[PDB]
Amino acid sequence: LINTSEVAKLKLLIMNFSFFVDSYIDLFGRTSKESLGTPVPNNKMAEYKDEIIMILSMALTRSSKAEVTIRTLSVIQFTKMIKMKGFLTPEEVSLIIQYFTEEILTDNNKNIYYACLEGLKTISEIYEDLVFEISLKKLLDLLPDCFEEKIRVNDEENIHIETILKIILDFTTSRHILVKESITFLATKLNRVAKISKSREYCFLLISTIYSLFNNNNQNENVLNEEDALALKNAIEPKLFEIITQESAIVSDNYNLTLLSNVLFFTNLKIPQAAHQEELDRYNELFISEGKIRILDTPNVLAISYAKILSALNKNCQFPQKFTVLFGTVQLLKKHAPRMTETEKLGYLELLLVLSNKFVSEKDVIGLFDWKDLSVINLEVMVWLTKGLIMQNSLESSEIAKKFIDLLSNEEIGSLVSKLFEVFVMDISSLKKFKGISWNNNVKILYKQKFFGDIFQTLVSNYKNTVDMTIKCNYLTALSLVLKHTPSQSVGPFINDLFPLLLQALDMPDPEVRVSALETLKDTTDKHHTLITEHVSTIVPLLLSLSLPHKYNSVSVRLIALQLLEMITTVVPLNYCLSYQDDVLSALIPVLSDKKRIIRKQCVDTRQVYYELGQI
Amino acid sequence: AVVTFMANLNIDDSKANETASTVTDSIVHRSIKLLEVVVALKDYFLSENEVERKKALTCLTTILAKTPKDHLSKNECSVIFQFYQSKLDDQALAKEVLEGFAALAPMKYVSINEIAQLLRLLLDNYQQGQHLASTRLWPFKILRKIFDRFFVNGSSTEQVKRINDLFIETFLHVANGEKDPRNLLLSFALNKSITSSLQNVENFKEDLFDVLFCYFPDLKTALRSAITATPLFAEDAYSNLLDKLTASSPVVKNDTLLTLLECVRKFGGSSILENWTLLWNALKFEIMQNYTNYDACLKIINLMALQLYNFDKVSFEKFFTHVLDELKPNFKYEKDLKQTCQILSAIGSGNVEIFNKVISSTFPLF
Repeated sequence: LINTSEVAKLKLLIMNFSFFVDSYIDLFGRTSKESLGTPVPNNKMAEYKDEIIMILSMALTRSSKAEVTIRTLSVIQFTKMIKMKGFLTPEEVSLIIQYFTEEILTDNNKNIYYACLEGLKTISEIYEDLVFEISLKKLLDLLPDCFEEKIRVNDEENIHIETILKIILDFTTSRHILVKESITFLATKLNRVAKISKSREYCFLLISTIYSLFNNNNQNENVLNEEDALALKNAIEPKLFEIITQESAIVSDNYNLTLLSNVLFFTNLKIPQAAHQEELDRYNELFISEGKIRILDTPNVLAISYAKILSALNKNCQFPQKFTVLFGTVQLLKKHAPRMTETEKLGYLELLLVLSNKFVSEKDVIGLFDWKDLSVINLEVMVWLTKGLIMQNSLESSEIAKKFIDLLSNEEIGSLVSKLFEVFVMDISSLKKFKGISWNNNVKILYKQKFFGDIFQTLVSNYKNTVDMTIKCNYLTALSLVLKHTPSQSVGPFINDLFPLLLQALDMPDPEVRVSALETLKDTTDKHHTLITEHVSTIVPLLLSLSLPHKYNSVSVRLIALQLLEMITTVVPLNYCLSYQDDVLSALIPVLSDKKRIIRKQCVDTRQVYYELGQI
Repeated sequence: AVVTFMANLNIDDSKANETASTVTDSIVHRSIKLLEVVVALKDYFLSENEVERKKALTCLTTILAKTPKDHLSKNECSVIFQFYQSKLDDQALAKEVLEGFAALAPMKYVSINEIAQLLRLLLDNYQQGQHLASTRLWPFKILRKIFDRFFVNGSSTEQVKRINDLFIETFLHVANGEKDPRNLLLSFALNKSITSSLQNVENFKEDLFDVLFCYFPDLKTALRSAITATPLFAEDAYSNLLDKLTASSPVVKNDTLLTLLECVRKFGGSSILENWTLLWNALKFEIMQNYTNYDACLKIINLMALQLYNFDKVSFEKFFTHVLDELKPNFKYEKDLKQTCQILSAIGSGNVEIFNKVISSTFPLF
C-alpha cells in the first residue's frame, strides 16, 4: 500500500485492497440506510483509511484517460469501500460521486462509463440525498435552455443533449427522492423548452423519460408510493396543462400527447381510492358535464388522455356520468367523423372501450345497438363496444360475433367488416388485470380463445361455401385477423379445418397476417404431418413466392418464409424434400443479398441446409 | 403438588407424554399451577443447548394445547412472542412451535392483535413452508386452522375483514417448496375453501391456482374439486380446461372432463349459456379424438344440454338446432351413426321432453 500511478503497481495494490475490504466486511459488517455514518469501534484500516482513499482517488482521477482496468477497479473499490457501514463520511461519498460523474461525462470509454454508472447506482441505492445533490442536480444543470446544443462538460469534452436523458434513465429507477425530483425537473424543462424554446424531439424525449421513470416505479409500487405518486401528480399535472395551453410539442405532436396520456395513466394508477373519486368527479366534471374542453360536443386530441384517465381512475367509485359520455362520444363519432382527426378518433374509440369494459354495464351497450344502418361509423362503434363485451365474456359479444360473421357475407360491407374485424381481438395495454390495480375493469383473459372458437368455425364453413373474389377474401381476412392476435399454439382443435384458409392466407399485402400464418403453419407442421405431407406440393412454391422480394414481402417476411421452409423441410420426409431442393436454392438469391443482413445470413444458412439435406 | 416440579424438571429427561400426563395431573391437583409451570418453562427453553430448549418447548406447546381453560387474549399474544422468537432464532425447535400454532388457531382465543400479528409476522420472520419437510408440512396446518377458525365465512368477516386480501398472498408465500403429497392435498383444499367460502376473492383471484398448478403433476382430486368449487374459478376453469381438451395424456383428459362436469354443474346457467357453442365444438373434436374419456365427454354433453334446458329453453333450442344442422346428414345417411346417435342418446336421456325432441328429430331420418 504505497502511492503509485503505474498500471502494474497500482493494479496489484487495488486487487490486494479488494481482499482487505472483504476481510474488513466479514469482520465488522456492511452498510444499512440507518448505519450510513456509524463506524465500527476499532481497527487498523481506520489508520490506513486516508491512504486507501487517496490511492483510490488518484487511481480513478488525476489519471490518464486510457486506463480501463485501473479506473474500473478504482470505481469498484470505491463502491466496495462505500459498502461499509458508516466508515466513510458523506464528504468522502460526495467526492466519489463527483469523481464518477466527471469521469463518466469526460470519457466515452464504455468500460469506465458503465463502471461509473454502476458506482453511481450503488451510491443511489445506499445514499439518496448524496447522489441526488451532487450528480443528479449537476447533470440536470448541464443541459441548456435550447435544444440541439453541445453539452460542454469542460473546455474540450462534451456530451450529447440526449446523454443527460440517458443518464437519468440509467439510475433513479428505484430511488424515491431521486425519481420524484427528476420527474419534477424534467417536467420543468419540458415546459421551458416548449415555451422559451421551439423543440419537438427534446420534448418527446423528456416526456418519454417521464413515462419511463413512472413505469420503473409502478413496477415496484414503492419507489413512488400511493401518496408519493399523488404528490408528484399534483406537481406535474398543472405543469402539463400549462404546456398543453402553449403549442409546445405535446399538442403539436400527438405522439407526445399519447406519452402524456401514458404518464397520466401511470400517475393515476398509483392514486389512493379515497382521493380517486373527487379527481374522477373533477374529470367527470371537466370532460363530460362542464369545462372548456367538451369531448361530448367537439372532437379534440386531448380526449385520448381522458381515456387513459378513466382506465386509471377508480371504477368502484361514484361515476354517475358514464352512460351519457358513452352516448355523447358515439354521437360525436357519428357526426364529426370527417372532421375528426386520427388522434381524436382513436382517443374516442379507446374511451368507448374504457367505458364498455369499466364503467358502463352491458345493458347500456346492448341498448346502444343499431344494425339497421350499415355505415362505417356504426360498425366502428359496435365493434369497439362488443370488443369490451368479449373482454367481458358474455352471450351478446359471442352472439354479436355470429351476427358479424353473417354480416361479413355482404359484398361491400362484409369486406369492410372483415378488414376491421381484427379489433375484437387485440391487446389493450390499459385495461387488463395489471399488477397493483384490481378495480381496472371486468377483465377476462379467455376472450381471445373464446372469440376464436366462436368465429373460426363459422368463417371456415362460409369460406368453403363461397365462390367469388370478395366474400372469400373477406372470410380469409377475417379469420386471419382473428388468428393473428390469438396465440396459434393455444388454438389446436381449429387447426385442422384452418389448414385450407391457413394455406390461403399466405398471399396478401399485410405482413401481419403473413407472420401470423407462417407461425401457424410452423405450429401445424410441428403437430400435423398428414396435412403437411398431402399439401407440401402446394405449399412449397407458395413459400417460394413469399421468399421472393416483392412490394408485399418485407425482409422479415422473407426471413420467416426461410424459417417455414426449414421447418417444413425438417417435418416432411426426405422423399418430397429431395424434390424441392433446387427451387429453394435458386429462388433465394435476392434474400442472401438484400438490404438487411440477418436476412442475408439466414438465407445463406437456409441455402446451405437445403443443399446438405438434398445431397444426403 | 410436588408433581408440578417433578414434571417441569423431568421433561428435560425426554419423557415426552409420560411427564405430560403428570403435568395434567398437577394442573388437576392445584388448578393454578398451569401458569406457574409455563412461566417456569419460559426460561427453561431459554438455554441454548438443543435438548433443553426443544424438550421444554414441546411440553410447553402440549400443555398450552391442553390449557384452553384460562387463557387471555393479551396473554395469548404474549404466548406467541416466544413462538416467534424461537422461529426467528433456529429450526428443529420451530416444529413444536408449528404444532402450537396449529393448536392455537382452532380455538376462539385469538385476539384482533393476534390475528394481525399472525398475518404479518408468521411470514415476516418464519417465512413458513420454505425449509425442511415437517417445518413446511405444519405451516399449511396452521394457516388452514386460522382460516377455519373465524376467517372462514361462517360468521363472515365482521372483525377479520382485514385479513381477506393479505391471506391470499400469505398462502401464496407458503408455496413452491412442498413436495410431499399431504402438503399438496392441503394446498388444494385451502384454495378450494379460500375461493368459495371467502368473499372478495375476485379482486385477487387467479393467483391462488398458481400454487395448485405448481403442485399439479394419483391423489389429485382435491385440486380438481378446487377448480370446480366456486364460479370464481369460472374465469379460471375454462382458462385451463379447454386447453386440457387438447391434452395428450388421457388420464388428465378424463380428470379434466370430470372437473368440467362439476363446472357445468355449479357455474349456474349463464356461463354454460355463454360457452355452449365453443364447448360443443371442443367436445365434438374430442369425440372424434376418442372410466375413459368418451363416457366422460358424453356426460359433459348431457349435463351441458340439461343446463341450457333448465336455464333457458331458448339456449337449449339453439344448441339442438345447431347439432341438428351439423349432424342431420349423419343420422339420415349411413355415415357416422355411432358417435352422433350416442350424442343424441345422451342428450335425450336428460328428460322426457328432450327425449321426445331427439326421437322426433332422428327417427324420421332413418
